[PDB]
Amino acid sequence: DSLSKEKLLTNLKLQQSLLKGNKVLMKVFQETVINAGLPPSEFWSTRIPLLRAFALSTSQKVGPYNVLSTIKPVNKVNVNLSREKILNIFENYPIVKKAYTDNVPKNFKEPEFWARFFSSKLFRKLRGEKIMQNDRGDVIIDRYLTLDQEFDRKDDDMLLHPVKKIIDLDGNIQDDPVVRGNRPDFTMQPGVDINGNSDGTVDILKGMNRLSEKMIMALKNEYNDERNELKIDDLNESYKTNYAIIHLKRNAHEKTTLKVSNQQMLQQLSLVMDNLINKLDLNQVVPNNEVSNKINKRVITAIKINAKQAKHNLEVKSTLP
Amino acid sequence: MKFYIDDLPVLFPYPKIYPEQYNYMCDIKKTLDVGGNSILEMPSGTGKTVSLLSLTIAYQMHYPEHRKIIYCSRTMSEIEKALVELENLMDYRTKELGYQEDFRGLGLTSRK
Amino acid sequence: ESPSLLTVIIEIAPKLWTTFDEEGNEKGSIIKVLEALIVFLNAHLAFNSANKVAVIAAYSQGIKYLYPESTSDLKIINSDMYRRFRNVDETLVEEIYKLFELEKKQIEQNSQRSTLAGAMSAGLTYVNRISKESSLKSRLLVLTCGSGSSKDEIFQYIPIMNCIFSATKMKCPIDVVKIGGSKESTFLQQTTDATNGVYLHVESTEGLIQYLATAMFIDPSLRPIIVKPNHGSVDFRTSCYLTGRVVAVGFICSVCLCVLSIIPPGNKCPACDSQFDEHVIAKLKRKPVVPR
Amino acid sequence: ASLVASIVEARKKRTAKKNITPYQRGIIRSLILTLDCSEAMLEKDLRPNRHAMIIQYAIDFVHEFFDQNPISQMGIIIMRNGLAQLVSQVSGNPQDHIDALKSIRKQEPKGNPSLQNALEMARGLLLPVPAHCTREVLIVFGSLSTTDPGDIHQTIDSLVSEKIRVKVLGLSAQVAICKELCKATNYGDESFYKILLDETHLKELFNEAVTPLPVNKINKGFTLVKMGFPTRIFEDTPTFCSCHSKLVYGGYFCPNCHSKVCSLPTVCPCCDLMLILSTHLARSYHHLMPLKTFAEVPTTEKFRSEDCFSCQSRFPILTSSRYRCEDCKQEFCVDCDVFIHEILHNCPGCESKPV
Amino acid sequence: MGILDEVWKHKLILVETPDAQETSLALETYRKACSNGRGAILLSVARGKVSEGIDFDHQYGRTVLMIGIPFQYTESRILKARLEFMRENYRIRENDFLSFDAMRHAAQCLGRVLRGKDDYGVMVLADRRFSRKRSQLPKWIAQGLSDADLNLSTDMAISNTKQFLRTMAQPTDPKDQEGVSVWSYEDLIKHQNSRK
Amino acid sequence: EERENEKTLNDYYAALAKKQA
Ligand SMILES: [Zn+2]
Ligand SMILES: [Zn+2]
Ligand SMILES: [Zn+2]
Ligand SMILES: [Zn+2]
Ligand SMILES: [Zn+2]
Repeated sequence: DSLSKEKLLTNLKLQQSLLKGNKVLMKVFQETVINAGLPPSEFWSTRIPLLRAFALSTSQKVGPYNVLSTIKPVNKVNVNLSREKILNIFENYPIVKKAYTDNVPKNFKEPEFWARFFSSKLFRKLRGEKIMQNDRGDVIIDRYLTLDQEFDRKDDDMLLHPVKKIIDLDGNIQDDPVVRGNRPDFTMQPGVDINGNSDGTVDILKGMNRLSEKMIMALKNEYNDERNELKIDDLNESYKTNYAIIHLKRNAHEKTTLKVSNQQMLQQLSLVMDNLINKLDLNQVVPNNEVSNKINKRVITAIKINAKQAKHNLEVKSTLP
Repeated sequence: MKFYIDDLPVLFPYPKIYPEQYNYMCDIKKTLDVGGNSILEMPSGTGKTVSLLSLTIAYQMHYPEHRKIIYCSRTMSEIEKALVELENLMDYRTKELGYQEDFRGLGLTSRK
Repeated sequence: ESPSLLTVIIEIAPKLWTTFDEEGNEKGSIIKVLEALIVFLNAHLAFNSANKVAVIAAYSQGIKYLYPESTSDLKIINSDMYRRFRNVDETLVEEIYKLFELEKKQIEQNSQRSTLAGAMSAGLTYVNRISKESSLKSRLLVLTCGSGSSKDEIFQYIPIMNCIFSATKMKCPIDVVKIGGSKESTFLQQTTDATNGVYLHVESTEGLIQYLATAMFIDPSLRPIIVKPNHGSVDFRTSCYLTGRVVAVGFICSVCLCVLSIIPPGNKCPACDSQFDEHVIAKLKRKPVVPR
Repeated sequence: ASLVASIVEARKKRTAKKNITPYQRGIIRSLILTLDCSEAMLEKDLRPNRHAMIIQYAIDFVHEFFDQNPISQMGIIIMRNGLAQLVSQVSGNPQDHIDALKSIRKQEPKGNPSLQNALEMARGLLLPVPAHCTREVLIVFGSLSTTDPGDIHQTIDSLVSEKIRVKVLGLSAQVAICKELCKATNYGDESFYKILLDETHLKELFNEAVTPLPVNKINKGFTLVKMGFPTRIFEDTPTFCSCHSKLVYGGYFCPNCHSKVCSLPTVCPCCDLMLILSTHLARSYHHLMPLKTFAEVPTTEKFRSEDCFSCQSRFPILTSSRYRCEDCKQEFCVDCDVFIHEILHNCPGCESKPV
Repeated sequence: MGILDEVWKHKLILVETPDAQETSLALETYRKACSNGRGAILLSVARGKVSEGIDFDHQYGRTVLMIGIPFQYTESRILKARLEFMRENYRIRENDFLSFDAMRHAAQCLGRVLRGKDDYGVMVLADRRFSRKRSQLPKWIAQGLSDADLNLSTDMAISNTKQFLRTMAQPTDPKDQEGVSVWSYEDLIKHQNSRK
Repeated sequence: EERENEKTLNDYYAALAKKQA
């Protein structure tokens, strides 16, 4: 894809996009690629992550979500829309896009279309709302109602597919095809009206069902099994780590570019013991005034060097213009 | 594993086992040996199909009578789960006993 | 401003000081150092009445806490001095007398490795105990004699380098005073530089009090305002693993992090027995590319 | 029994610390910190709120991470409005990451999270990482749902192919995808998904992640990395730095091209050669030769000394208040045992014992 | 009202329909959403197709919300005739049988949450008439029903659920279940010898 | 003034497009 070294080095449009915005990078490019003569290809060789990071920012999209449910009209009612939301409506509801592309540039402007769409029955049908015959709807959008019904049939086929026998409820009712018992009470069947026709509540239930199926199928875009699921994992052998161990043997050569005997050590150890037991004078520690000056001079010699270095150990003030 | 009941060697398809499964198997074997009906209620969180198949298959494969087994479920999906569990049990038995013993097991449903 | 704990780590051993005396013309110089240390500790107790003192001696066969004395009286020093100073000086000399007599008993015992790393580690533990027990600063002083030719300091690398990080976590500057022929100790010098400490090297034992009172007398409470008298400059470099020469640019194993000046023989690490891929090592072996 | 209850609890805690084997750990790391900034993070379960506490601990984690792993790299990502926003590129400078985190502290979290977008961004940031570095992602998840534009399973497979490792710190409860992401990515291990139970546990979880992750035996990436040890210079006049092109009084000198740098450890901006000091490598020696745990000495046997070997503390006179090291056989006090295995990394008795 | 709109922000909504094949697709979508972290909520009937063989374990099952006791339609001639027949012949009270029929369906759905002992889930029975039906539930479900949970509110139940889900997400100590809830070959033999 | 910096870049990139094309 467009996230590799080869393609990013060749994507000149992207290379211009980030350089246009970035200032410090732009300054360097101007001095080194325009007047100095450095090839453009080599300049971007060492800045691959910068190019990739800039592309990923605009190359990612939000996930599918019910857009019309979040839309609350809030006599006049003001409903706030956004460009991102408008694109989302087109993606989640292809019928809305169909009515949009064929009318916006030909008959009426975009703002009129959205005002009509919200006041139409399609916006109530697309939403999981029971259509009321009392509602007037909108003339333009109401025509597409039949088209949406046809699209729903197409969507049902686009989603229909064989299901694993583990969760295949169709076969359970067909296990015995000759079951002739008592018909279930009206509580276990879809609601009906006086005339015996449907009330329309199952339609909205399927509508939300269809929306969820479409959203999940969108995730799995271009971008045996039952054996593992039916097994009890808790009864299996606990996971065992396969980490590696290292025994570090430490032995290295010594760094490269008068020994006394035990008798001498004992004599010196006796001498220090004899000096300590006899008497210890702390006053003799004072120097003789001939080495004290030398000692101070040596120490001050290092202080001056350290003080000079430590005095100058946001850019520092410069004397140049 | 492969543990022993009073006279019945039973091969569990897992290295571990719950206390309930052993009690469930012991009670089932008592029911079969003594003859008659019984009602057992084991929690759904404990391996249930494995216990029944493991013991019942062993009972058929050990005693001379070689009694057959009838496993009645309520839906076609449950038959698949039982058969999948049975396949795992038989595969484990073949791996442990060293040979595929003469065993035939089939489900049943409608033509549809 | 606040009390500060002083922990002195003195490295006394028959093999070290005897060589120092033989190399020079000073006999019994250890007495001079001991007296200078006694005065130095008394000076620390005079800077404030709330600061304690700790002395840990590293002898040939281990370490011993000279002060404070373990819970488990010849007159070396005159009793006319201050009570608090005497209470510390007298105990220090008595423990010194006991330790050297013990060392003399085991003179024939074989001791090949120095015990400076252990003493420094013990001192850091004491600093933590004081800090947690009872708002007290800390300071470590390593008074080692480098005149004696050391056998091998490599084994002192891993321990000492570990004390640097610990010392930097408790804000405990470690000062080092070296008395010996060698001008620089690449391990001790790094310890002082990386811990806001002071390293000083002196060849003559006489007049040591002047060095101690003028250089290593800086308390932790006023470190930021006094420039250290350190003169040597360290490089923070380490020697190779199979050549023993300082390396400015080289190779290190990604598993054990052992420095290697050159590619190890056999295309295998000599520290962890890890086999390097032939292709990857061949990448390093490549030479610069120049047009024909 | 109250005092005995504490001791047995300490013994139980020590039980996990008794099995210390010298596992091979990857000292050179490449971490990506994915933080969650969504509507789910506006709750008040963590005072003042999840967003504030997580950022505060993240800053502390950044400080600790670079202190114990000086030759590692880190990046930070945030999940906002269903998209992954990059706030810090992979770099060894601890100050840049802290600066980015502080800026994030102001903006309010909103929108839905997206693990796939964050993981896909992480896959890219870690692509230009050498083969000797361990690519790791530390996700701090706070939501119970994930809205993604594509198949998360495909991304999980991609992460395994690139030898990336993922650690997830949830907030409310377990999530199935996160468990699979951590399990299928850590070679089957299920210990890399941690759910905090209070604020104190949260601090431990971040602190635990600071330590290097042990490597698997079948994952071999052994090699030699060309490193350099520069020498610090003290110049009287300011000079232009080769990294930021600014006037700095001091700086290190590279041994390969003589170009100067401001701070370490960083890769030379000229020869692309890593520059480090001997101290930076010494900081990780305790991860290769861990100190063997100390075993409580039973009171039945006799003791050596009445005071501690290292701190000279009188052992309090049932249970023996002494800990001994098998290598040197020296008793230690309870206080020393904690400081010798956490701050220090060398047994004073072993060093003091001659050989 | 606008309640489903709030639900959509957290989980996808899958509904059971009279058509069996469509419901199977809903289950397929419901399972996929649970695995990928998007989250889904399945609305189904207690006496329908999804409650008679479909199991929701591990991610699939984390909370079961029983909306009322699945009582039968009392005003049905077939049911009344059966109740009269049972009372006259088997001496079964009409109310007792209705409660027995209702609780056995409620328990059926509750038991489809757990497959192994490492699985967990929260069972909530939202009805006032459930308070006195604790003794009619299966034994293994009543033993976990604390006396304080016989009559709770939405806020109290939510608080308990948050604490429970947090607790069950922690690593379990192997020693606590080494030989008290899970048995190895050595443990099984020990139990046999001790009993013998 | 930044406008010339972008214009010269735009002219150079326009020249780049003209040169490459
Ligand atoms: Zn190595
Ligand atoms: Zn710079
Ligand atoms: Zn360089
Ligand atoms: Zn101690
Ligand atoms: Zn030891």
